[PDB]
Amino acid sequence: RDEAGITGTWYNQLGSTFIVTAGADGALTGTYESAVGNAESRYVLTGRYDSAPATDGSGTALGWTVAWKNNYRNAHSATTWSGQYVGGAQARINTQWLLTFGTTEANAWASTLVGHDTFTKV
Amino acid sequence: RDEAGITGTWYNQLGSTFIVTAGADGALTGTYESAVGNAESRYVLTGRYDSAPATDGSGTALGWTVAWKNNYRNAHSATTWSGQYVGGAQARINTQWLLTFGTTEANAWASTLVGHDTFTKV
Amino acid sequence: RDEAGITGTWYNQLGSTFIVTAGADGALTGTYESAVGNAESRYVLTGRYDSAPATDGSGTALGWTVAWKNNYRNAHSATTWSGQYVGGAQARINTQWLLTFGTTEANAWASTLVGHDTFTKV
Amino acid sequence: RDEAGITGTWYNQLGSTFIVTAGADGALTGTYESAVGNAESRYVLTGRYDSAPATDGSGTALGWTVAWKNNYRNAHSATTWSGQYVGGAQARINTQWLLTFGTTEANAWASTLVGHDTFTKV
Repeated sequence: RDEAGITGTWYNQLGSTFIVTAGADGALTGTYESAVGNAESRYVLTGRYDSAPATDGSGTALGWTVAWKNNYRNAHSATTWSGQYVGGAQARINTQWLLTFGTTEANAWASTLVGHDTFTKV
Repeated sequence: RDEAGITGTWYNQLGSTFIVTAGADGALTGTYESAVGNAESRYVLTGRYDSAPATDGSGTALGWTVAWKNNYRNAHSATTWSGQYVGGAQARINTQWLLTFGTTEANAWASTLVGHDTFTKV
Repeated sequence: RDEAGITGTWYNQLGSTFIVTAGADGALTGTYESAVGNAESRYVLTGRYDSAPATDGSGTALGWTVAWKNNYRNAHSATTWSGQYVGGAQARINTQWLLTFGTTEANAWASTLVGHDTFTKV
Repeated sequence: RDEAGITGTWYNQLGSTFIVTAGADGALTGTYESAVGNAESRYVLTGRYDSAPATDGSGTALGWTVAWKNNYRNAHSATTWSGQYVGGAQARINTQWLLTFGTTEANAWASTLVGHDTFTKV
């Protein structure tokens, strides 16, 4: 239902770029490029979305993951975003995210950052 | 590096079952079956992991997503887990998760649950 | 240091109102009135802030809690906000929050909502 | 209702110590000593709890904050815990927490850690 609405290039408030294709079957595949952190260039992402969302004005739930390893750098971390796609003139993906770093067991208390990203098509 | 350690069947403290294959390239693919919530049977999951983790005793960062739609039910929601794989006699995936429900804009404040799951091989 | 900057009336993006006094000693006391949810009128809040923050342009860490019981209603829940005060012409408190509901042990997986609020003086 | 159950000394899985008094009116006051992180000795805490919880076996919602400044150290951070008290032979406070560090605006994306603590009386 939102396959066409989701597919494409999105940008967040940090200036990061998310390029995604939504599959008819609920798949999300693409690339992510972060404007911040221990990252450079594009990184693979994968995820899932609700391909048959409610028809009552609700958003479409979705999520995706990036492991922060590519040919340039390995940040020994992974971020997951969970959120919803809200269609309309000013389409948005509103997300919250969890960034986990690989740690030793003694530091595991301090292993996960939490934040929020809002993506637009502009 | 942890491709063999991750691949297989894992169980969390709720009695949910995660069946995953880790790809050499950082992919995670599989199925999830929740012991709780608006769910039945298996659901597709996808995700990513750090395929070249630090060699200093750190865990391996990873994450994955499930959209809660399959042939039996559609919960109009998606969960992402972010965490790390810790190998050894008692291997564990320690995760935190974010479950987003599709909502209207007025209810979007209340759209995301947060929790934590710990997965073992037993 | 930010005692005067914090003290006063703040409003978030939902239209909620936070009225706080910051003590020289790091205390926060006041009242919260939510524009949404199972709430009416004002509720007690308490919290803490860093009364000697870094002088390098960093924000001032702070947090506070509301238990959602007052003389009108009891929502059997509590929210904590964690964030930072950023002073300047357009002062802001940027927060993330965790709302826990009282649950049975079987439902405890689904006991905590996560979100984010941004408070301004206007 | 749980004023007597909450009041006292609690310990988490890291070996941290939380000493709290619960007031009839919903207040929590006390001290926290962390076994980990940029902390030493005791730090003031304050918080709130549901003083009239549901009678159907549900837990009692509660939260509290610590700003990580005392006479020994100032970590320019604050943690909030949100959770519930579950009474009975093996009483527990099950919490999730948000730790915010003071940051510059450029680093604010990376300002908040998320975790979970479970407190017992032993």
